[PDB]
Amino acid sequence: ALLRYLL
Amino acid sequence: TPDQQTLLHFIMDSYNKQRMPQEITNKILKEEFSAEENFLILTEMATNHVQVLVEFTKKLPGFQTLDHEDQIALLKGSAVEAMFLRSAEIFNKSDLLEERIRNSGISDEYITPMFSFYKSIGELKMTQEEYALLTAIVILSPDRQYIKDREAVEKLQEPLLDVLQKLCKIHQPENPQHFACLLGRLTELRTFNHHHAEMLMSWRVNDHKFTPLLCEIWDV
Ligand SMILES: COCCOC(=O)c1c(C)nc(C)c(C(=O)OC(C)C)c1-c1cccc([N+](=O)[O-])c1
Repeated sequence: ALLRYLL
Repeated sequence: TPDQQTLLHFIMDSYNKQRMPQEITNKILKEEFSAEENFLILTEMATNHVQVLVEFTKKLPGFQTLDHEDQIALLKGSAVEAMFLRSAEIFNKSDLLEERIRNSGISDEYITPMFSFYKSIGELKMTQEEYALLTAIVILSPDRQYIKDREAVEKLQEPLLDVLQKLCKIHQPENPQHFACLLGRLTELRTFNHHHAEMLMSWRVNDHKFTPLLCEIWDV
């Protein structure tokens, strides 16, 4: 979720 | 080659935008010196290394075309190597940061190999283009855990390795060993996956608040 957001 | 020059400029335009914020750099000088403040500085630095490396990764040619789960598996799987590499770059472009690291409560089991890597890569005097290409090569590794379509990643990595090697012939002609020496620093770099896994289990280290980004990228 954090990683997807930044990507 | 015309397509290779385009590739390289795209890598450099993205790499050149990466910078550690001046505010963190000032902290190296200005903060109180204690095991806990020292550890915090290193935490903020590490967190920013991941921030920057995500921004760099999403600009790599082809990365947005990858399967979404595979994107995540790349980011998580290549994080330790990429961050460590970036921290070596930062350190080697400092005496004070070294003292903070030596006094942050981290065991010498981990500090010793870190400084040996930093010195080794420092002695190679790598150019900005070598850092950028190696970084991209580390991130786009097809051997990370859980990747479903490895061949798709390999097709993104191979032209970067070609550019990097070819560059080495261009700038260091008649010495095949410069490129092989770059690849030997990559051998040291990969040993950090195990150093990292062991540090995360260690007492001092795991009894801290890591930031949310670090927690997530390291699978804590
Ligand atoms: C500029 O930051 C140094 C580079 O930092 C890392 O990239 C890094 C990685 C991959 N793994 C861990 C678990 C930490 C760590 O626990 O956080 C800091 C707050 C103590 C840091 C780490 C930090 C210092 C030493 C070592 N070390 O193996 O010598 C590792």
